[PDB]
Amino acid sequence: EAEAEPLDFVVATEREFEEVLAISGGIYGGLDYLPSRYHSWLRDPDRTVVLAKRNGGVIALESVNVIDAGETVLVEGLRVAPWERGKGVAGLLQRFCSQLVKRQHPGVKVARLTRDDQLGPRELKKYRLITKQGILLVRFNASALLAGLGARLAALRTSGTFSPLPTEAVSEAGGDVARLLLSPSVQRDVLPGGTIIQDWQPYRPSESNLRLLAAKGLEWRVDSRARPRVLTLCTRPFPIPHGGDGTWRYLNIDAFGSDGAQVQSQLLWHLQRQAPRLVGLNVMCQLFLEPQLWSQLADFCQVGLGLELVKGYTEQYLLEADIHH
Ligand SMILES: N[C@@H](Cc1c[nH]c[nH+]1)C(=O)O
Ligand SMILES: [Cl-]
Repeated sequence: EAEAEPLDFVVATEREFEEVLAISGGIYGGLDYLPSRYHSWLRDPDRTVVLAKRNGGVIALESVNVIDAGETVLVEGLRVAPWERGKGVAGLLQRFCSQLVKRQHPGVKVARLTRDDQLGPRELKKYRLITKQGILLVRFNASALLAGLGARLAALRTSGTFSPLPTEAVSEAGGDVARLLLSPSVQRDVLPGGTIIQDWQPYRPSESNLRLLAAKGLEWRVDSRARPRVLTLCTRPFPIPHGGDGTWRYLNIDAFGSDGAQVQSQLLWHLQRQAPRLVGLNVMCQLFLEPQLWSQLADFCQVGLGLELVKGYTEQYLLEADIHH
């Protein structure tokens, strides 16, 4: 039997927040950002959050955000209510949103997205792979980490097993971020596929996008400002639904470059910076890094820092498709 009422595509408002939550159960195994981010999305000037409704009720959501100085649309948050899946809803929503973008933003040349599910024949046919990072997901209690870290490092030092390497400060206000990310050799030799990936969101390394990043409260670290080889980027932690008790936060660290020892030392630096703010809370900490460094960093986290690995190796794919007419 056909559905009694047709699909309607509308721009999201704060009124649908509770309805959007109701369709989002179980997404990303509890690491879903949208509960914490929905209200900020509605304020973003280049973003349109589209809801698919049937008979007045929300059944799907997609966000399109124009970035890269008008040349790219980033697709985020695609979701269909569990009870509406497998019927083509996501496909219809994607088509409405692509038509909307082409209508309102003729300058947009490509669509981009990130994902971590295995790529099948279909994906490789429709999308170009710009780059990929390995994904390392660990969990810890922030207070327990802080209470034990001193003794942990001290034993690692006296054992001759690990000592933190020197790292260098990166100030956005001071202009360090721009000097690094606008350097063509950093873009070629450090950034994955020449791209900034920040909490799953890809940006071409441009002054326009640096203004967007500057507003997010990010923390950066580098091995050497004069001779950059490893650059790391920590996104401010935010609440996630995991566990259902409100105590969990998601801490995203993107690591760019090939020197595993510096990824280790910079990871430690970010943990020492961020964990004091997370006292009393539980942390899903997800590190994105060059794939050939994953095993080194997984051992460092589990053996070195006593952190608990949440899942095995997976990959973050940055995918791109041309816009067509
Ligand atoms: N395309 C996904 C990327 C992602 C974030 N977290 C997990 N996956 C989204 O925007 O929701
Ligand atoms: Cl994967």
